[PDB]
Amino acid sequence: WVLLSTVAAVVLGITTGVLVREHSNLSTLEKFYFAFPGEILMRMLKLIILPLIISSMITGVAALDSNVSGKIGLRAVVYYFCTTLIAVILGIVLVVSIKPGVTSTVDAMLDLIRNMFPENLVQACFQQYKTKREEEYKIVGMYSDGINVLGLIVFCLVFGLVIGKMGEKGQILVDFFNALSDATMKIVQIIMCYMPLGILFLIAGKIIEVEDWEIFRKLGLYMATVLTGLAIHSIVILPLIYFIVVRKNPFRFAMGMAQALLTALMISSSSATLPVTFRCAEENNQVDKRITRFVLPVGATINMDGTALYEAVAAVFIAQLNDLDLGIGQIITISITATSASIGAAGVPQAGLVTMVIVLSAVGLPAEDVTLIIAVDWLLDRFRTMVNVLGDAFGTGIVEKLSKKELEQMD
Amino acid sequence: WVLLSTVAAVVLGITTGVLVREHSNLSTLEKFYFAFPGEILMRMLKLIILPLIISSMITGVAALDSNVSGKIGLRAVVYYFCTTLIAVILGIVLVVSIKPGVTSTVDAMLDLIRNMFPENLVQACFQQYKTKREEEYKIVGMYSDGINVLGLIVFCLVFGLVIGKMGEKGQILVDFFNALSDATMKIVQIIMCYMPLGILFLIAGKIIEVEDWEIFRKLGLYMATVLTGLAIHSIVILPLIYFIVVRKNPFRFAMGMAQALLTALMISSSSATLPVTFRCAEENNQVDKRITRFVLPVGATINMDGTALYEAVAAVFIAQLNDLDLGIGQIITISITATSASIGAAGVPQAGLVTMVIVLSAVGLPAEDVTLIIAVDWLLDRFRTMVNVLGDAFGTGIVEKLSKKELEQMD
Amino acid sequence: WVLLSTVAAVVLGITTGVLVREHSNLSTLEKFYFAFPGEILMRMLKLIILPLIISSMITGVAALDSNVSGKIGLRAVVYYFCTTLIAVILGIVLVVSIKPGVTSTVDAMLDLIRNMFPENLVQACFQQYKTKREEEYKIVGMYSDGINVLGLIVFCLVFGLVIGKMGEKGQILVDFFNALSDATMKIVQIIMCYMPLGILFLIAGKIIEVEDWEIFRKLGLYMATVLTGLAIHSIVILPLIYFIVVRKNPFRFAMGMAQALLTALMISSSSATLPVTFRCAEENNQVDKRITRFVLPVGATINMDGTALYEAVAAVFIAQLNDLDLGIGQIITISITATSASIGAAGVPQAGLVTMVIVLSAVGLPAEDVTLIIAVDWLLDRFRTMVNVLGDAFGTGIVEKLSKKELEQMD
Repeated sequence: WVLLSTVAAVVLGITTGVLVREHSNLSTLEKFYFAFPGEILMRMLKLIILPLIISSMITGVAALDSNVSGKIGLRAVVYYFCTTLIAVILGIVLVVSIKPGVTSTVDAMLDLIRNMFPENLVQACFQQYKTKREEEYKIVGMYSDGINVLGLIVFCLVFGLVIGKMGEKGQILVDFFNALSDATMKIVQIIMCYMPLGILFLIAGKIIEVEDWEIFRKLGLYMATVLTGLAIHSIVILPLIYFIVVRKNPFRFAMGMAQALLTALMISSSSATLPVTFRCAEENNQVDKRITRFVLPVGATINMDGTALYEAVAAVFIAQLNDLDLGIGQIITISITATSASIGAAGVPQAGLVTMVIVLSAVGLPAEDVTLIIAVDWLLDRFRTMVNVLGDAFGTGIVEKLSKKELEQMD
Repeated sequence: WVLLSTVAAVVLGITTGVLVREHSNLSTLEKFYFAFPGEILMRMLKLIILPLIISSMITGVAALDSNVSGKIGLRAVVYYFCTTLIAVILGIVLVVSIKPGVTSTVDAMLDLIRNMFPENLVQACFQQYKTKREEEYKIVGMYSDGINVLGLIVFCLVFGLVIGKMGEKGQILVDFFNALSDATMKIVQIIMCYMPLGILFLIAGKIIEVEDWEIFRKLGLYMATVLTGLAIHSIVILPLIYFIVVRKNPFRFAMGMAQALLTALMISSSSATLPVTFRCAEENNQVDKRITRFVLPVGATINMDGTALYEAVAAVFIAQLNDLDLGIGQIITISITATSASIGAAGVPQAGLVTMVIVLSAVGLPAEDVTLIIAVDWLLDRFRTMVNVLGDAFGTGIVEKLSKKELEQMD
Repeated sequence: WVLLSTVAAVVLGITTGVLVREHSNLSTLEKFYFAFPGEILMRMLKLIILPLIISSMITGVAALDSNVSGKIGLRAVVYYFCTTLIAVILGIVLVVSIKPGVTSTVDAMLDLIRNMFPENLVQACFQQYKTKREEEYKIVGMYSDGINVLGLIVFCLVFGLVIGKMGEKGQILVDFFNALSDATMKIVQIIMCYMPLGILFLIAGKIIEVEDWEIFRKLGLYMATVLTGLAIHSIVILPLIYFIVVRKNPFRFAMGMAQALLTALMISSSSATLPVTFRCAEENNQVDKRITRFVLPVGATINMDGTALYEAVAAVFIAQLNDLDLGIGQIITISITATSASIGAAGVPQAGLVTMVIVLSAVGLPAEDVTLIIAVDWLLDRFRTMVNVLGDAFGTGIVEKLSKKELEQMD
């Protein structure tokens, strides 16, 4: 339904945007009031990212302290983090080399570490430390505005780790933030019911302001960057990581998953294709049932390889749409926030847009340009879910070869 | 006791204010140090409105999710909201037409909706978005200071609704905020024990600074606006709402409540007159015992019709005392905050002053002028409680006629 | 271990600081990057003082509501507060008269009370009210930056008192903040494992910038102020307070504790010397076993007389190192924050440095000068623990004479 009511928001936002621009004449003021229902959506999204980051980081890290089954549980979590970090790095490199959207460096890397450890937890919810080399030179910090996403991710990772080790003493803190993450995931679902009304007026506000045909050549080159990144990650990278640790011809392993990949296109949900990819791994690729019963359940909500690469591409595409280049201190902030968005969205396909707003707010990019991401998101969301279950599929074969001593011992 | 120790604070603040002004000569500096124990009270009141709004909204809305008994529970809650909204609108119209205290408009209505959905939850506790049309014109927001009461009311209404539907999963969040609202209601009682000392020095600071006899003609016209509003609401409005839905001569229904209205004057508590207005509805007006056992218990702490009208009049009277006119974007902010002050004070007659500070802080009005409200509050508090139980009395007759099919089915 | 790895941080910070200054030449920029691992430690310390103050005040005050055993429980708590307030006053007077580190007043005392009751709880976490007499004069407040430690101590004392009286209703709030104080005490232990790396680069940053031999004459006069204060408090004050209430020759009582004082030097922990000072009070000074089983357990984590005097001296020594004099409104802020640091560190010897940062942040002093406190802290920490157990030892003799009717009644 939500795909059908977002495609309807884009089509009726384009039809409104061309029957208003060609049949009327608005000033700079009426074009601001026309895009007002989308401005309300853009601050309903920013409203919810502060309890979403806090609750999902504390609960997701404290859940991983309880889900790790010794060495099989640790090798699957380690594998999910490297492939996500490789898909983000592949997404960063591809969008910087191609550059769709176009036409000191040591004080930016030290501002990265100063923002991971803020001087106050309450100011981290709305302010960021920025430093400035000036005057044989001095260095001055300012504490500019915008939510410090790195300071809240690092604190809630350390806080969520501590409560997991406390056990009985901290069970009221685990239970508090579990109910807090279930509550804000239901508010995110309320905002996503308003979202087709907001995307309609915010797409139509963009169609009024264009005079060129160059914004659509940039959106076509943005889709050809995500689809290039999803093709390099699924054919060149993820078969190679299989072949480094399992010398067993990774393309025969991928053809054995062919029934699970095609149903990842029709349903377009990585968690709703679980009972097909469970049997399609064991009946065909002869993987152990003990590894499959852990890797595929925790992997369908943690291993998001296609989503991480797409968010990395889309945030730098917005930062090239608005004429910036981000340096390097903002590129690492993309690469941490897009990687930690696996935990920061607690296994929900609804939160694909709001994790986009977390990545854009971690740098300071305009969140109103996310409608150009949403207007072509329905085309690419099918192919992200195919890569999200392929990294889960290749994880059952990789963790099994690494844990061959745990399968002669568990019997 | 608390009425006797507030009337003593006003009389000993007037006696101090005329033995200091006529027998001494203070500068602008000693008149500021003289009103210092009242300045401490004015920031002890503002200190507590942030955990009071948050905890009472989350618990009051999550309680209404559990108290609604199908259609009888929904018709009583719907009736309590319309009469409160009518008494506020009647209070706004009367204080604007009479004007006691005297002698763009589209960017103010859109600032109302921008403040209902703030961009950050932590900045909503101390900052408000204001917009500015400038330059063929542009529009700039600024995020000025002062607590965003609408953003916290709307979020905690949506948050309190979500936890009520979660049930077992969110029971730790219901239990957390229940204990948080019981804790801050005990801190409000501690501040109200300091309040006679603070009102003494803050009344006496006003008596020093007057040179006219015009501030008392404005306070007399303020009491003649509340008492006019309580007379129109109890004779013209609330009998008419009975006659629209129950064609049964509403003044005979009101004479049947005459024993409950007179004991609402002596005790001056709408919750402490319950066991008299229970029997006086059934023994006289022949109302069903099944409707009375729900409408009157939840109505004595929710249906506050005389309090809502009085707060609406008093906040615009302060906004006419200090020379303003509020436009229309601040008048709707009165009409939401005074209406939601039924839930925002969890059934306590102590919190009549602090809900006044919530309404004055929702706009940005000076909270130090609440002593002119307090100095005549003991005269009018008797008549507010009579209207607060008359809307409860008329609610048993209205909900019974609307729910005639639920009384042939429940047997 | 932690003493051995901090003495190693000071020695290797002095050896680095003299092989860099004499063998190289840095600009103003490379001297800032050299002290960068210590700058990260200085904002990891400030990060944790906000959940440490809040959780330890709410839990420590709500624990004292449950630990008081009538009159024996009240006399021990009252005795712990006066001796701590006397040792702070003795520390303030000695550092002002000697002045190691060298070479309106009514608007500062009213700013003290305005900051105890802030206008907002969220702004109290990062802002402080300061007032300004200007223009026959007016008075203007500004709300400058820096965390309001007095507003959070006073609120969490009133909040922690209310939850203790609520009992069953507020048991979820006691259980929430107990787990929150156990969680942030484990994060403080993580920061103290980074602390030898941070102190190394922050000591070495000071050795580069000196050209004189005058900073070491000030550090020697700072140790001769703490050791003078610990000698006056343990020989002149605490024997006198014994002799006022117990006419039993206080030096014979102190010689009876000689086995407990010497093991307070070797172990250097006031809580780890409990099973020696239990028997050494009863076997020698013939104190009752009913008073000893309460006074010494709650006193080893509350009665910190040597720590309170040392923090009072060290904060004014930093405020004389950086050329200030603090007036009197900042001296009372030292005397409240150093006194309440008994509750604000929940019985942990790790938190001696972070309570130093709380006292320096309560005024607004530079926290980077705490390395001169740390570099000589290992010399003085042995003698603070001897005074911390001597006030506990003298407390068993004082509370017993005050409670002679409770020991003829309890049998």
